[PDB]
Parts: sequence; C-alpha cells; structure tokens
Amino acid sequence: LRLEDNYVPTSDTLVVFKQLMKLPVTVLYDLTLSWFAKFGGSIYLLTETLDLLIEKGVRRNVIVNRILYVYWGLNVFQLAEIDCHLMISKPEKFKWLPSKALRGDGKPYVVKLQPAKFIENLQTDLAKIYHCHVYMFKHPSLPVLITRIQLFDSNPLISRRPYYVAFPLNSPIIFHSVDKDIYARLVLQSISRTISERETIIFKPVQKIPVKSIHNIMTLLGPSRFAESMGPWECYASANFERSPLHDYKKHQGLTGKKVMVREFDDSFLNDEEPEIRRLRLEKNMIKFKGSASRYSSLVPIEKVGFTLKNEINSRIITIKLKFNGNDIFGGLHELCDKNLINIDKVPGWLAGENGSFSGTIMNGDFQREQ
Amino acid sequence: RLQILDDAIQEKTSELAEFENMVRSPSAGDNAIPGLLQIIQSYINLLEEN
Amino acid sequence: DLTSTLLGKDSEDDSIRDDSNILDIAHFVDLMDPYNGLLKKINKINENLSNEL
Amino acid sequence: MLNDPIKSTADVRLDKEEVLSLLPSLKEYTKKSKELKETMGQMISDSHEEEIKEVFV
Amino acid sequence: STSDRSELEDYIVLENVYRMFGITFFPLVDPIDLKIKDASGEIFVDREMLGIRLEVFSERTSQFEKPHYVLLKKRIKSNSWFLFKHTIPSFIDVQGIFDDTNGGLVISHDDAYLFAKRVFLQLVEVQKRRQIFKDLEAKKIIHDLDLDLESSMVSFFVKDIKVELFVKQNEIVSCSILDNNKSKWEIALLGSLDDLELKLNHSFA
Amino acid sequence: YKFEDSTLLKWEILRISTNVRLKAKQLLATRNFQKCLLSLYEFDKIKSKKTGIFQNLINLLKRKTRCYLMNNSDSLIVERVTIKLQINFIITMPGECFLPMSKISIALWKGGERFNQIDLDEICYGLIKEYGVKTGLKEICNVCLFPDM
Amino acid sequence: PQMDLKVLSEYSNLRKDLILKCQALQIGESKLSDILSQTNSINSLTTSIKEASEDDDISEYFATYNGKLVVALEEMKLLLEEAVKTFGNSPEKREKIKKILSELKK
Repeated sequence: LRLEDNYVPTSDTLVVFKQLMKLPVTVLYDLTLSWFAKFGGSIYLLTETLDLLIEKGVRRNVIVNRILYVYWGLNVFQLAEIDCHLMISKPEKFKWLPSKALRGDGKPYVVKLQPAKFIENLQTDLAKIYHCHVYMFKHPSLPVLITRIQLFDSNPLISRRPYYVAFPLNSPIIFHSVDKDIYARLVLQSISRTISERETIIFKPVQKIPVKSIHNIMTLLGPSRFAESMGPWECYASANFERSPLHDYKKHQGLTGKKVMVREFDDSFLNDEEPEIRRLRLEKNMIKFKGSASRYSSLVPIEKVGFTLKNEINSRIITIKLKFNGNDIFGGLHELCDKNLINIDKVPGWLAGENGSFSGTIMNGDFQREQ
Repeated sequence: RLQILDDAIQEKTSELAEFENMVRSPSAGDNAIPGLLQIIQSYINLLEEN
Repeated sequence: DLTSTLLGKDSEDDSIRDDSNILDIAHFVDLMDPYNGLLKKINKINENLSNEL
Repeated sequence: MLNDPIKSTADVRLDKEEVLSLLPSLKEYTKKSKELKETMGQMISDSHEEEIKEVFV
Repeated sequence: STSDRSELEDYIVLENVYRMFGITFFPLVDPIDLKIKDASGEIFVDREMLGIRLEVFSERTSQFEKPHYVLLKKRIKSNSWFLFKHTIPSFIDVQGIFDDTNGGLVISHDDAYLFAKRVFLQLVEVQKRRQIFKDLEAKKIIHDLDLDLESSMVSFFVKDIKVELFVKQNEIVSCSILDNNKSKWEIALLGSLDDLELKLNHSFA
Repeated sequence: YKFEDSTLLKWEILRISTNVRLKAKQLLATRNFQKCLLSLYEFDKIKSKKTGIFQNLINLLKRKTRCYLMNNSDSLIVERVTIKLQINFIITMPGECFLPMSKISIALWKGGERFNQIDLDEICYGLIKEYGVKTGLKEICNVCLFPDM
Repeated sequence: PQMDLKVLSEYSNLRKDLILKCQALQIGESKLSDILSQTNSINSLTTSIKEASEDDDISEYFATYNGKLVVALEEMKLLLEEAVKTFGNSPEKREKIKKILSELKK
C-alpha cells in the first residue's frame, strides 16, 4: 500500500492556489515542463503555448489557473515538489531541531547515505505501518539532503502535516522538523532503523530549543568550520589573521603591528569625546562579540538561550539562572554593550556568544551542554 | 579474488626471479676471503702496535 | 602449552608466513650500498688517513 | 604494525596444506626466497662483513 | 629600528620554515582570565592555553590550504588539558580521539602532539583522497563527477558506465557498476587508490 | 616561493649526511616535501625510541645471560643454556599511510630448530596488546627463560 | 552459524570451504604486502646503484665487488703500515685511531 506518484489525494484547491501563488513564473514553467514530461494530461506542441505565454509578460494568476485547470489536487508528487520549492524559496518559515546519531559505545557515526537505495528502504519500512510517501531532493546551494515524509489517514485519504528530515552530507547530526506527535516518533524511529543496515544506530537529541532557518542550523551544527567556535573564536573559523608560510613577510602582523588600546583592570567602570578612542572602543566591542571587523546582527540569529552559573565561594554552591529571549540574542547584547551599559572587561566567554544555541550549565569555569 | 592475488604474486615472483640472476657470481673468492682475513689480522696487529 | 613444550612435553618446515628474508634483504642492501656501505666506509678512512699527516 | 593474527573461524583450524594448495605460487616464492637467501649468504660470507665488523671495535 | 627589523624578519622566516612542517604549537591566552595579582601591578595568566595549528599542504595546486586550528585549555583543578574550541569539521571525530589518546588525560606537550599527529594524518588522508580524484578529472580519463566533503563517496562517469565508489582510508572497499562481465570488472578495480588510476587505463584503452 | 599568489614551484636537495641517504633515496622522489620533513622527524623519533628500548633491555638482561646486537640495530638476539631468542624491530620508510611504520616480530630457537611461527606471533601479539612495549618484551624474555614459571 | 542431513553436510563443507577462502585471502594479502615491501627495497637498491655507476654495469659491479674490496683493503693495509712506520707518536696516532673508530663505527 506504499503510494506511488501517480496517486492523487483529496485536498482543497484554493489552498494549493494560495501556495502556488507564492512562486515566481520561471519555476512554474519548470514545474509545468517536468510534470508534463513525467505525467502529462490534457509533447513539444503544448510547450510552445507556455513559451509564448511567458514571452508576452502575463501575470502569475493566469498561469496558475493554467496549471490548476489542465490537471484537474494534482498528485502527491506534485504537491511534494510544490512544498519543497516553497521551502527553498522562503526558509524563514520553518523551524529545525537537531539530533545526533550515536552507535555502539558512544562514538558518533557518519551517515554517508546514498539517495537511491535509501528511499525504497524507508518506504518499505514505513508502508508496513501506515500509508506513506517520501520525497528526497538536494538543496541547490547548501550541501544537504532534504527529505519530505508525508503521511495519510482514512477518515478518501485525509492528509497529515508533512514531516521533514534534513540529512547533511557528511555529519552525524540529523535535523528534523519540530513535532512531538506519535507520527514524528514513528518516522524518526523508522529512519533510525533503515539508515543503518550493518550495525544499529540510535538518535539521541542534542538540543531541545528549535532554531529557525536551514542556513542557520547548517552553519551552527552541520559540517562547517564555524561548528564549534561560533563566538569570539570566529577568527579561527575564517583564518583572516594569518597567511600561508609561502606569503610575504613584509605584509605580516608581526612586522606591521596592530593598533591596540590599553585595557583597564581596576574597578573604573561604575564612575560615569575623543573619536579615535571611541572608534577603538567600538572595535573592541566588535572584537569581543564577533570576529575582526545590519552591523549588529551576528552570523547566526539565536532565538532562546538559558544559562546557569554554578560558582563556588567558601564551599557554598551559589547558583544563578540567566534566561534570554528575542530574535537575535547576542546581537542585542552587543548593542547593549555598545551603549556602555555592560562592562566588556568582565563579560565571560559563554555570555559573549560562543557555543551558540546551547543552553547549559557551568560548573567551575567550563561550559557543558544540557540533555 | 584469490586468482588475481595469485597473478600478482606470480608477477612479483617473476620480478624476484629476474633479480636473482643479477646477484649470482660464481667465483673462487674463498682465497680472496682468506687474503682479506690475513690482511685484517695484519691490520689488527698494526693497530695493537699503535 | 608453550611452557609445557619448552621443558616437558615445536618445529618449522614450511613457511606460510615468515620474517627471515626481509632483514636478510636489508643486510644485503646495506652491504651493497654505494652511498654509506662498507666499501665506502673504507674509502673515507684512507682519505682521512691521507689527511691525518 | 604488528603481525596481525588470522580472524576467528569458530573452531576451524588453519589447515596449512589446503590453503597452500589454494595458493600454489607461494611455494615458488618460498623456493625463490631460499635461493635468494642462499646466494646472499654466499655473498656475505665471502665479503667477511662480520669479520671486519668484529675485528675493528 | 633597522637591525631589529632584520632580526625580526629572520624570526618571521624561521617561523615560516617551522610552519612548513604542518603541526605547530602557537601560544595563546584567553582574554577573560587575565587576572591581576595586585602585588606589583603585573598580570599573570590564570588558566594556560595552548593552540595547535594544523596545516595540510596540497600538491596539485602546490599551495597551502586553509589551516585548521585546535585550542586546548587547562582545567582548573586537574592539570590536564580539555579540548576547548576546535575548528575541524565533524566528519573527522575530534572529541572521541581526544578521549582515546593516553586514556583521556593529556599532561605533557608530546601527549598533545600525538593527538595532533593523529588528526593530521586523518586530514592529509582526506586531502590526498580528494586530490587523486581531482587529478583524475583533470587528466580527462573520467567525465563529470561529484565529490563528498570528505571524498569518501564519489560517483564518476566513463564512456558508457556510471560508476559509484565508496572508499575507506586510502584503499577502495565498495564499488558499484551500473548502466557476467560486470562482476569481474567490479572486483578488478577494487584495491588501492593509485591502482584505480592504473586499472582505469586497463579497461579504457 | 612564488612569494605572491603563494605557490611552491621548485624545491630540491643540496646535501645529505650519508647515514639515511639510501633509505631517503626512495622517499625523496615523491615531490611532496611536507611528507619528507615529517617522515625524517618521525624516523629520528622512532629510531631514538628503538635504541632506548634496546638499551633498557640489554641493561636489564646483561647480568643473567648473554646478549649481542645484529645487522645494524634492527634485531636483537639473546641466548641461554642451548636456547636462543631473536626479536626483530624493522623500520620501513614508505614508498610505492605515509609515516614510517615499524614492525615487531620475535623468533625462538630450542637449539635443535626454530619453533612454529604462528603461535609465537599470536603470543607476542597478545602480550604486546595486553602489557605494552617496554613491559611486554620483559615478559616475553621472562617467559622464554622459563626457569621457574 | 553451523548445523536431509546430506545437504546439511554439504552446507557445513561449503562453510568450511569459505572459511578457508577468507583465511587464505588474509594470508595472501599480508604476504603480498611483505613481498611488495621487499621488491620496493630491491628496486631502491638497483636504482641507487644505477645512479651511482651511470654505466649499466650492475652485474659487473657485483662480479668485481670482491676485487674492489680487496684493492681497498690492500690500500688500507698499506696506509696502516705507513701509519705504523711513519708517525710513531702518541697523540697523532691516537687521534688517527679515534678518527678511524669514528669513521668505521657508525
């Protein structure tokens, strides 16, 4: 009962109209060409009709009436393509949630999957439980694989919410869309069973707070140089400070010297002009909250962060519980420091932005995440 | 797989057989070895005298 | 079994795996070295003995 | 790089005659190595390498 | 400052010839724990930090690649480094290797150098695995192909056949031919990685 | 250098001290100098560790029984009563991983003939796996003594 | 695992055959690596002597090897006789002996 692409579901036409109105004209032309090449309905004779239509500069409404009333829902595969192109177009609408892939002792396992044989295995594992249809494509810019898993029910077939699972190419961290119903656990457990094929893999989730876009979660926790530094160590993730040993020595930071400012270490902040010193103070704040040199937003916007500082004075465990909120936390913190409200001499590393989107405690001066 | 491994082993042992004829030197060097040992004894005597 | 067969109650006739040839090859190639060798060891000594006086 | 042992066969012993007949060129390599070590030992004993190595130091 | 300029230039070129090795230990200090002892106004470092500068040198483009950095910070109550902020991508597992070296605890400098050398061998293996396939492309023996980020799973084209390779550490384990001679051609190309370059001319001549 | 658009064009060798020159003759044709510098440094480190291990073993076994070295330093042979033990330690420079990998094998002699090699290889492999290198060799010469246990 | 008992015996025989197959495969792979290292050392030696001679006379180099060694030790014995009958000192002779020890030692 694994549904093929030629099956058509029963959905409302106006919501597909509303979805397909959120796309440009050339992707609609590509979609019409691919659907007529694969399925058709009502060769190259009908192609010049749309070639002449897009040359005249028509609106999107007449061409979306064309696509919705030469096929009259279209099918399950066409809906999957529409929704996946909508995911490619506007990435700010979704919400990802990462999860690691452990095996055996606890060593991480790179997935290294192939898009061909994985799809039929996932479908023949899921079809023994529910009605299902999967669809897997490659992101055109970022090197990830986005898999759209859709499920159905019988009161003909009432659709469910489509569930996304994003595989990066060479990382043991697998993103899935944020859900907590029994279908989400079923799909994630089925993928954890069918991706292995030699030795068993489990999916311990590494985070509990969702993050917004796929570029952000890819830069945070995918295969990238920014995967761990992420904060004041952002200079080491781009290497803009050193050159190769085969470079010139005349243009070297050892020979040229960088303009620096003498720090203050006495308590000279609670007792409160020269625009070069003002520019150096803004450069110091830019160094501490970011890399070397809009204008407040960081590399990645982080939604929610909750810290915990468990210090120890005279054998007393003194806990505090910082919590944050908003659109971009560390950018707003850099803005608040830029207005001379936070003494940047005493801002620790975990507050500064490193180990971003990780809400964990601190036990004697070294960060550790929370389960 | 064992057949192609045996073919590679046969190729390498034919290379070894081609090398093994370049080192055979039928000579009467045992008298030359005795002369070398006698000159070594003379050099040891001259070193012990030094 | 080894401590039994040493004192109370092996041999080698066929070799499916051994190590007694590669070090012989190594001794041969350090004997026949035209760079450091033993014949070139003498060739530096008499050059040094000619420079000794 | 240790001399790695053979994988576990679950009480199937290493029948050296059967796997030696399975790779018949290994006997040719064995006799070639025996002839090579014979010729190299004849070259070594004629050169008095151990003799001049032991008489010096 | 002319003689001191020449001395600093000699120091910089000495840093360059040491950095051409690949594994260097540059000193570092975390700017938050620069505590003042308040005995003379001087500044002592509370927690020491030692930065490793891994740098793989290519051969095809004949230039140094982007260097990966590993940073180690000493713990506050154990006198042993723990891996603070590394920049290696996550297909090369770093935390498990740091737990595996010397039983988890790393005290001396050469104990860290062993871990740096292991990660360096992994990085150079990945770099050579990318370079050999890129030069096989540049020699035009193969058609257009796709590479992974670690060059462990590639898929190229020959004159008729689509070929998939899944390669382990510098030697090929799983192959795929897709389009009884196919099985012989499948097992024949299995082996080393330069053996693939030799055996591709054995079937495309 | 290219010194801008940083590229290495030419590199070569001026002079080598004639001690590793034959061993370096295979490695110095790969035209990858980073492997050359690291392989020379790792060879120096491995050779120093090998001669330290052999000096430790000779300083601990020079009292009870006899001992002598071999070909250059690659193998060590001790004897007792007769019974002989040969330990091999071969450093292989790479050619056609790239670090110089070492090989350790042992061999025994009961006076009459050599023992079997499979059981001795398995025993020395397991003993090095379980004890170590500086401790495993002391255990293997103690078990080839076998005066008491 | 291991186990109409004739097809059971045939299955156990085929299982023992495949076990012997993979055993011989591992043995042949390790032995082929050893042979490849040995012939790599041999090729390094032959290329080194071909670079040193530059005349393609490797067989004449091996055949006249003992002649070169015997004229070398003849020159060494004449030099030792000259050092015994010419220097006759306690500092220069000891320095020459230490230089010979440092040269022929390693």
